[PDB]
Amino acid sequence: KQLPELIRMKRDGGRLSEADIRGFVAAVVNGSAQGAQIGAMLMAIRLRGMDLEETSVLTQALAQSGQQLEWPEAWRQQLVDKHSTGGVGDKVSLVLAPALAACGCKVPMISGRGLGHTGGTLDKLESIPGFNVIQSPEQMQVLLDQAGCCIVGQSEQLVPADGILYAARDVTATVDSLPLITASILSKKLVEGLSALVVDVKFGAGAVFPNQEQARELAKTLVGVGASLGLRVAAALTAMDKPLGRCVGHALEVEEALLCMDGAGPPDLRDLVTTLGGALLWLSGHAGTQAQGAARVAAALDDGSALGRFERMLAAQGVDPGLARALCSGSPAERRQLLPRAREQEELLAPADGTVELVRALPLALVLHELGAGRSRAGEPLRLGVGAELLVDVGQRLRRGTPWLRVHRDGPALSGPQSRALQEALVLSDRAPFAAPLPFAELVLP
Amino acid sequence: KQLPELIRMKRDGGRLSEADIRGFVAAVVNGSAQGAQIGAMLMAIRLRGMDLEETSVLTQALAQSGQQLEWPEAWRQQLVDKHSTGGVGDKVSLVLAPALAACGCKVPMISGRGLGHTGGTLDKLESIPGFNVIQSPEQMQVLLDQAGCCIVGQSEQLVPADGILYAARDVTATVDSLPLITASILSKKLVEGLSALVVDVKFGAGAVFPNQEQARELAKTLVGVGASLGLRVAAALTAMDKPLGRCVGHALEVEEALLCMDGAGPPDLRDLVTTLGGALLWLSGHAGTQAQGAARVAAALDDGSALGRFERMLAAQGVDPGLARALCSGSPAERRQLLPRAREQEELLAPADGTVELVRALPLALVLHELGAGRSRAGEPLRLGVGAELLVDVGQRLRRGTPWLRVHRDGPALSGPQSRALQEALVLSDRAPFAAPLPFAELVLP
Ligand SMILES: Cc1c[nH]c(=O)[nH]c1=O
Ligand SMILES: Cc1c[nH]c(=O)[nH]c1=O
Repeated sequence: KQLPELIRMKRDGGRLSEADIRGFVAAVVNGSAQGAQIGAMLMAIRLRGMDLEETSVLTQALAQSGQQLEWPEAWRQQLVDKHSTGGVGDKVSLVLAPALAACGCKVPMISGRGLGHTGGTLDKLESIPGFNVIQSPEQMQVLLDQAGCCIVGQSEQLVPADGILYAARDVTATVDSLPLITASILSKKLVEGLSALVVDVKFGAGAVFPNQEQARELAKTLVGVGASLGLRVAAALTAMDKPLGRCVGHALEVEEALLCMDGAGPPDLRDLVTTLGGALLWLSGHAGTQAQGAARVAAALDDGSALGRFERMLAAQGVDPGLARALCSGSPAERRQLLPRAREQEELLAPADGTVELVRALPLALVLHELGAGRSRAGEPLRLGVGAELLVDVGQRLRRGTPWLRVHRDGPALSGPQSRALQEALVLSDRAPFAAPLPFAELVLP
Repeated sequence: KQLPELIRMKRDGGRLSEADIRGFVAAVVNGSAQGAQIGAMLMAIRLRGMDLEETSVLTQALAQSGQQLEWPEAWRQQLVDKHSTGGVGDKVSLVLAPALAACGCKVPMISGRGLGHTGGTLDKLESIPGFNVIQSPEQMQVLLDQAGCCIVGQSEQLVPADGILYAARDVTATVDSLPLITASILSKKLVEGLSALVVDVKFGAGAVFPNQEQARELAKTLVGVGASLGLRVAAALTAMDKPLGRCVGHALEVEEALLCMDGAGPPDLRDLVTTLGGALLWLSGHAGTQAQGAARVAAALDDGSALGRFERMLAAQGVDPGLARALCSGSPAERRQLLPRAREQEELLAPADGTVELVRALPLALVLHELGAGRSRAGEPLRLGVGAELLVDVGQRLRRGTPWLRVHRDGPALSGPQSRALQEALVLSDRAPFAAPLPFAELVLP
């Protein structure tokens, strides 16, 4: 079947055969599938869905569209990874990859760019001058040899079909598809040759699933399809009454990740890194319990070894050694200097007295997207200095006129609608001040 | 709003504002809308639909995406056109444009290429060496001055937004959309500045919507939106289960068109040319009744004047004068020599005794599409010599082993599936032989 008939089948709510799916994926890889045919297929899938068998075949076809990664036998047990479905201000991966390398693991992370109103690890890393996200299978061997970790993107050799579709999904309103997400995440992790995978599936607005049960179905699908494809997968269901940490953006999130690797940073960020890291170390058999693993990851954050591994990864992936060292050993203020900065800053002030009940992630994601932190079309460059910093904690009592959000923007102003959208993100109440709740994190186990 | 937001709105079954539609159309024209975004919007519209107001605004936006055609005042009443929704083997337009010119009309026809499994007039004309379908607004003045007619394609000056979307729709299973068809047809006809339009909508196997109710609704929509936009439109709903005439393809359909302008050819082809031409002459006030108009058109087919006008149109649009003359004044055998020929021919024979009840148009269209008469991707060149000739009439009694279909192919030989698909197109029965019924033709008015 040529492309037009395959689209028509799915458009009508028909099931696509193994041959059909593999044919479409082949056409995507070789360029036969034109843009409009990719967008129409994606939308057909988004509106008409796929059953488990279709989803499973799509995952295999995307994985097999490039090369499978092979590693020394001695590494087989050390190979672990973590993936997120997406979360606003989630920079766990920047910290967790080098922290796990410091715990004697190997992390061959194939990651992703932005997707809808959620930022991607690859875009965050590109705020570091010279960082190269495109790395060959053999170069990835060297990186894992040098730093014990790497964070790379899809390319012509690695899951090229996911790269194409992901880039198109971002900008065509086809991100929030269960079969597409499953195939996208799992294809990348399948080619990595892992002993264990943890996938962090978050819910609550901002997220791909504003609802716990919805997200639960995705978590169970990821684990079920994962297992049927030979991979040891666990999911973590996570929720928050705020963005993760204080920084949303790209350069800003690198900065906060560096804070965490200093043994500092916000507690929620550290809690999630240690929780997910420890889950992984337990899952791969490197820790007796999740709690033992979490303490092991925490220790790596505290003794400079995670930071050390991160510096090695940066230099190994194209960052100038002098800059990588200057960035990692530098103070917060020196780091700000080395990374892209937005030309302008403004602070939003608290309209009244109140306890911060919540900082809504979604309105913040949407406004930052429009300011250059997201894409309206594929391949569009980002403004990596753009972002926002939360200046208050959830549960904190604050006075009126106290700054709660600093926005970093390249233009002269927030538009009225975006100024208003950001103001409505701040939820205040009469309640007594309380400790910032640590992220919800329930495991879905193999 | 930006495109992913526009696509998302339509994806969710939401209504797009006038501003939204115009923004999307603008983005298509200037290149801002990438292929994938065009495909996703088209599939969203295909699956979720548009209301009459949306459809009307989309028609206006496509019309206004290029130049409006202006003509001498003296031509205002002479300006007429006919458009089809599609029909396998429908070459009425190749004949009717010059025939109407011969009846003292002006026909500034903006037409189209192939669309799904149905061939387009512009691809048929391109089997004539040197024929240029791209003609500027001022060049069109010259053509109408020289031949009284022209057949041109969408370009950067003429309905560019339709050209883009039409080319995508062809290959993304988004052809059979009521709002997309209405907006596509009417936008082209609106810019021509016509005094009267006839749109030929078919139902039955040969049609875009074989279901009669779908076709009637499309006819009423075209007329209703047309009228509301200032255009005098009529529709002809014609049932047709078999291809029109005997030839399906491109070079082959030019050849059969030339037979009709010879005063010859098959009765169904001539009947439809005279029926639709006379409807038009009546509608524009050039004939007292449809029957008086049809006799007028028939006379132009009989005295060589339609053929004369067609030769002028060919030469004016780039065809070498010596070739145009040699083609028009030439015998059927000489014409075959001048136009592309497939390398190979094979005939399918009658499996038994029987009266031909029917030759199913759809299986024929689908097989010829696969042999190079159609596109699996936009901008793909066609094999213009490929096609098929019906060697029998419907209603004709035939013996077993008598050739009923001649297939002109460039590749190796018909496969098992396509050979079988063509054989099932021939419907035979025990009935007494009967006269080939002439096209059903019901006229829809505002
Ligand atoms: C939602 C999502 C997150 N991460 C991925 O790699 N793919 C996806 O589709
Ligand atoms: C079906 C169809 C026929 N002709 C056109 O110009 N557009 C269409 O969408």
